[PDB]
Amino acid sequence: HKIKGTVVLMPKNELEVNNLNAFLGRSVSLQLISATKADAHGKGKVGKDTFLEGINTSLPTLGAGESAFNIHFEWDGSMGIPGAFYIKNYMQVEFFLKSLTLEAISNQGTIRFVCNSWVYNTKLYKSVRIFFANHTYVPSETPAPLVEYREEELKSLRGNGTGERKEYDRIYDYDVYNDLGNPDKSEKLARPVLGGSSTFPYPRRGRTGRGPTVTDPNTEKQGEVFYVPRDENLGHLKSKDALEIGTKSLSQIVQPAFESAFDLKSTPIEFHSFQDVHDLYEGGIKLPRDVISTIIPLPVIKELYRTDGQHILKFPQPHVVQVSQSAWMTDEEFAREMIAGVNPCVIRGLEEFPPKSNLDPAIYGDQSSKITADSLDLDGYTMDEALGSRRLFMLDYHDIFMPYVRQINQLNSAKTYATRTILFLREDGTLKPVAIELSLPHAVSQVVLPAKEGVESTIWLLAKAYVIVNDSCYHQLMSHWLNTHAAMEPFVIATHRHLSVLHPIYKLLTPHYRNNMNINALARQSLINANGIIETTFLPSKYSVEMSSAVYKNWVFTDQALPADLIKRGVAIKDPSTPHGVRLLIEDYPYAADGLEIWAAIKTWVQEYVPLYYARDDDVKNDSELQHWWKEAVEKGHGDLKDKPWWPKLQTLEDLVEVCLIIIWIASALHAAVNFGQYPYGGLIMNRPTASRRLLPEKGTPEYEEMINNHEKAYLRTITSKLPTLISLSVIEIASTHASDEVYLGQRDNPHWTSDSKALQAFQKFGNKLKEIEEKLVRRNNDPSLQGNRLGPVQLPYTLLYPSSEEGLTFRGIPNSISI
Ligand SMILES: [Fe+2]
Repeated sequence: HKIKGTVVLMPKNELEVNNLNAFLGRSVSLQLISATKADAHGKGKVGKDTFLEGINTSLPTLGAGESAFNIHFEWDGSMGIPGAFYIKNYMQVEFFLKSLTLEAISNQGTIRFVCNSWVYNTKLYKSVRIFFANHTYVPSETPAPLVEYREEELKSLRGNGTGERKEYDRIYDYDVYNDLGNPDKSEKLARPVLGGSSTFPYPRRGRTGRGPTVTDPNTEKQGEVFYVPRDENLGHLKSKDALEIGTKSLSQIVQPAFESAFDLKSTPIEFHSFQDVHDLYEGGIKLPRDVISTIIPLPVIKELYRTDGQHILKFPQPHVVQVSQSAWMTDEEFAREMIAGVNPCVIRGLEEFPPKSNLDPAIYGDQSSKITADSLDLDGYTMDEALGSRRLFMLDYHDIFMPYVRQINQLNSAKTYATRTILFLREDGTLKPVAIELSLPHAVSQVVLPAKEGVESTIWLLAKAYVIVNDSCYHQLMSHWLNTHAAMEPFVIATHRHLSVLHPIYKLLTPHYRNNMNINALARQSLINANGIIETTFLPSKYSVEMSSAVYKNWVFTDQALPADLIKRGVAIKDPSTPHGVRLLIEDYPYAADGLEIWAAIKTWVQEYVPLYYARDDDVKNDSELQHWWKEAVEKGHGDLKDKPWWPKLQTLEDLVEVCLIIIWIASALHAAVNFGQYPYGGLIMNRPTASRRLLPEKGTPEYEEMINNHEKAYLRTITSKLPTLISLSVIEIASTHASDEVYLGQRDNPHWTSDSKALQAFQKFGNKLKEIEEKLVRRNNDPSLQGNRLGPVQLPYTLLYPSSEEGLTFRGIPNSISI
C-alpha cells in the first residue's frame, strides 16, 4: 500500500541575491489529502505525517539549483485517490517547493503537483500549507471532498484587512497610494493621497499595513521593506537577474555617491557640447575612486557600466546612434518616433481645424489654437483636402499640461510649455511635422514653424525638445506607469483573493502577472516616492504622480483593447473587409500594424481556451469565484471608477473573452512596446529629454545671442542637467534589460500546469503562431517599401514586438508580464 513520490525543492541560498542531509530525518512532513473519500464532515481524509526519506540524485530532468527527494506514503484502500497535500517545514530556514509527483496511482498512472511556493517553518503559519494536484476545476466541478479546502485556502489568502504584513504572509488586499510621501521626515515630502476620492482617483495597490505616520494619519509610515505576498517576491538563480532591486540600490547608494562627486566639483556640473554627451559611451566619464568603489561590487548595478575599476565609467552605446550620430536631429525621425518610438500610442488624427481645448475658458481663457491653416506647408494640399483625405494628425498635450504648468514653472529648475504638434501624412507614407504651438497660462501662445537655416532653425530644434519633454513625462507616468504597472496590480490582487489555484481562469491569467507586484512595491519605495528617482529627474518633480491621477480620470478599461484604442485616437477606422476589422489611416504605422498581429494571436488563444471550461453564457454567470473576482476587481481594485457604465458585466462567454484578452494584452505586448525601447531611443538624452529648465530666450538677451552662436549649448542649457541625466540613463538601462529567467509570450515555466491535454494543445498552437508572426515581422523590416517608418534615418529596424528574445538589452521580446 505504498505510493512512491518525488519532491523537488530549492534550498533558500540558491535563490538569494548575495547540507541537503538536514532535510531528511523528521525535518519535512507531507500528508496526502483524499479527493474521493471524505470524513464525517465531508472533508477529504488526511493521511499520516510522512517524511523525506533520501536524496534522488538519478533524476535526469532536474534544473539548476533543484534537488529531488524520495518519499513513500502508506495509503491503504480506505483512503481513495490523493488530490492535495499538506506540508509542514520543521526546519528553521524556509525553502522553495517546486513539485510533488506520485507514481503508479489513479487511472492516469501519475499525479502531478506544481507548487512553486515558499514554505517557512510551520510555526509561522496560522493554517497548514496546502497544495492541489494539477487538475483544473471550475467551482461547481470541484470534487466534493475538496470543496471546503478550496474555500478555506482562498479565505486564508484574503485575510481580514488588519495588521502589519510580514515577509512570510501570503495575504492579498488593497490600499490606496498613501505610502509615497514622508511627512514625518519633513513637511516638504508630504504628498497627496492618491485614490479614494474624486479629486485624485487612482487604482489600488497591495496593502502593507505599516500603520500611520504621526504628522498625518492619512499617510502610511516608511519601512525598510515594502511587503508583497511572499510568492510574488521572486528569487533568481543569478543575482544579475534581480533587476527589480536595482532601482533601490540606485536611489539609496549610487545616487548619493554621484551627488557627492558633483558637489566635490571634481567633474564639471554641466554638459557644454554634444560631444560631452557622446563621451559617456565612447571614452566614458572620469569619477573619483571613492565613487567607482561604490558601484563595481553592487549586483545588478555592476552590469550597467563598463569600468576600469578605478576612475572610468562608460555607458553602452544607444541603438539610436549606432549608424548616424545626428539622425535624431531630423524632423523625419522626430515624427517617426511618434509611431515607432518608445511612446508610439498617443498621436491622434485631426478631423477639424484648428484644434480646440476642452478646458474651462472661465478659468483658463480662450485656449483655442493660434495655428493658422494658411501658414502650413502641406506639400501643395489645402487644409480642406488634407482634412478630408485623413492626412492631418496631432500630438496634443495642451489639455494635459496646461492645468499644471503654473505649478511646475514655479519650481526652481523647471520651466515648461504645454505643446501641440501638427503632423501631415505625406504621399510617401511618412509623417512631416508642420507646426508646434508652445503655450503658457494667462493664454500666451507662440507658434514655431520648421526651419533649416538661421536663428529660426534653433528655435525649431528647441521647440521639438519642449514637445519631447511633454512626451517623455507622459510616456513615463501615463503610457508606462499608469496604464501598465498601476492599472494591472488590482487585477493581480483580485485574482489571488477570489480565483482558486484550481480555477481555469487563474491558470490562464497568472503567468501574465509575474513579478508585477514586486516591481510595483519597489517602485513605490524608490521610484515614484517623494524625492525618489522620478521626482528628482523628470520635469514635474513633486507633481509627477498626481498628474497621472488626473489622467486616470479619463481611463476606460475597454479602450485599452488595441482596435478600440486605434479607433478612439482616429488613426484607424472600422472595416469588416480587413483581416483585423480595422483599417489603419497611417498604413505602415509600425507599432499598430505589428501589434494587431500579436493581438489577434492572443485573441485566438483566449477564444480557444475559454470554451474548454465554459460551454454557454449561463456557465459564466453561475461561476461564483469568477463573479466575485470581477465584482471586487471593479468595485475595490478600480473602485474610484466603479460607477462608470463601460465596465463589462461578465454575463456571457463573449465578455469573459474580452476581459481576459485585454488584461493579457496590457501585461505583455503593450507594456513591452512602451518599455523595452527606453534606453535604445532615450539613452541619448538629447533625443528624449526628461526635463526642461528654461523657456525660450527673448530677443536682445545674452541667452538669445548664445542661441545664435552656440546652439549646442543653448540646447543643453534647456534640457536635463548632467547629474540627473546620469541617474535617468541608469534607470532606463535597467528597465530595458531582459533578465535571463524571463518567461516570454508563448512560454510557461512548467509543462504540467494543467492535466487537460486540450488546453496544452491549444497553448502549443498559440506558441506556434507567435513563431509564424515573428517571421512575418522580420519580412516587414526587410521590405524596402517600409523603410521610411520601420527604420527611418536612424536605420533602427522596429523589433519591439518580436515575440522572442535572449537576455540583455535587445530591443525585442515580449514578456508574459509586467516584470520590470
Ligand atoms: Fe515597466
